[PDB]
Amino acid sequence: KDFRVQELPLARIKKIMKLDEDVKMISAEAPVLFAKAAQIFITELTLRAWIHTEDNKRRTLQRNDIAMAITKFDQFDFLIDIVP
Amino acid sequence: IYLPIANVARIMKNAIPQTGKIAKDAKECVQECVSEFISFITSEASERCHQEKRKTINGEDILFAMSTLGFDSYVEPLKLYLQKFRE
Amino acid sequence: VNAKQGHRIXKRRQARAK
Ligand code: NA
Repeated sequence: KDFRVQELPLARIKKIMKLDEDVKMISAEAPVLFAKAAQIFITELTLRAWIHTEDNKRRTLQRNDIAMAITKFDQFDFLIDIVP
Repeated sequence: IYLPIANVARIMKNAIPQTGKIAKDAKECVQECVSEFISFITSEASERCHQEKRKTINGEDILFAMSTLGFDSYVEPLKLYLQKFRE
Repeated sequence: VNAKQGHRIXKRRQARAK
């Protein structure tokens, strides 16, 4: 539940945040928030990909199910470059 | 750099029905997506902090960046997870 | 394109190329 989320490595999240050219200091709170955000994001992304998995009559979720979902949901537009 | 794929797989499998299956290539892809989710929020929060010559990205910055970029629905759950966490 | 995201997406493209 939330405990699944507690298992997410905060250091890994801090390291990603620190790739950003304008980030020196980061509050402790930030990676924690991202940990949970990561969970909500992944869940909705996959639910939405799953729709396309099933429309295609498969029980296996594939990179193109993700790609279709990114295009049908305006909230996933920032992913356009990630999943061509 | 990315979150462990084991972690990502377990969240994805909770999302789908028991019966279902996830191809490794779909897990690697969600891996990449998550890193980009983080960088994209961070980038927004960070550009804001620089404009007001602020040297730390705080949790409020992130939460406001989400709101602004159309992840407003994430805000109450994140806040509550924070409360709960450091309660 | 999501109007809320658009400007941030254009910037991020610049950041990733670098
Ligand atoms: Na769109």
